[PDB]
Amino acid sequence: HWGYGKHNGPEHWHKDFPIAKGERQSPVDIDTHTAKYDPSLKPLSVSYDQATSLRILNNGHAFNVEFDDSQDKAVLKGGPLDGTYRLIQFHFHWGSLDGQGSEHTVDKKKYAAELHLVHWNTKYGDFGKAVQQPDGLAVLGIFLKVGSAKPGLQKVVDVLDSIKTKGKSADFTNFDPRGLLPESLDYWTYPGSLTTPPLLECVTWIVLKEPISVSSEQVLKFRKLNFNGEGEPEELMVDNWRPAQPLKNRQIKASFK
Ligand SMILES: NS(=O)(=O)c1c(F)c(F)c(S(=O)(=O)CCO)c(N[C@H]2CCc3ccccc32)c1F
Ligand SMILES: [Zn+2]
Repeated sequence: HWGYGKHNGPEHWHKDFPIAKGERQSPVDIDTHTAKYDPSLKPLSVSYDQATSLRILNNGHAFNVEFDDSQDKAVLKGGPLDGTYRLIQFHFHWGSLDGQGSEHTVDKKKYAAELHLVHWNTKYGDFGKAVQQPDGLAVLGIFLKVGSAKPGLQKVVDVLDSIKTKGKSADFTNFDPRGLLPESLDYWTYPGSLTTPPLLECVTWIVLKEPISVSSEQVLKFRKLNFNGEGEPEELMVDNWRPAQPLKNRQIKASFK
């Protein structure tokens, strides 16, 4: 039932998914002054050179760029992590207006969008098993601001008209997710959850400090997507973000400053 509206948006999710009110929900506001610098946090190791993009899909909430996760080809490690985590997909959350769209906030600042690169811990063998574990996933979150175009994003932007509506897919090979990363890998980290139902508390969040820049034209193409399926009334895919949730008993750690 769930989605992003008055009637079925984030404030309703708890009725189907009670953990929505749990102890380690995401996203959160990142209070930069109160984040704890941890000298012992390692640099993040992002090894995406063998990544094998396969397909891009409109799942009716967002669009997902999928990877072959049947071998260690695109992996995240280091940082605050203790194992190796394989990239399964990325997606974005974005707004109706440039002034909103991110899930995490930084000193209450909203960004225009937020990229989630989703990885699962190889010690659990597959994504479905990993989501049942408290250290099953590592999600790398990257903020988007509007300004100069991100040229590594354009291949995603240009395919979107082929996946306008829920359930559409398109071959999407040879997409290189290194083109979506900012210069710095400095990050904040905390234990949290998936930000969409089922809201499972299985995620080590790693949120990069440095946003990427995308153009107004790029984010405008995200907003032409539709949450409905073909042959239904148009509902633009905008404002597909969950607001910040209570931090409760958590400390956000910083790799820097
Ligand atoms: N926004 S988020 O970063 O916290 C995030 C989620 F919120 C979320 F719910 C899921 S899910 O359980 O797999 C959805 C399956 O039904 C994923 N995981 C991925 C991998 C599989 C998949 C399929 C569809 C949509 C997202 C995901 C997720 F990355
Ligand atoms: Zn997400």
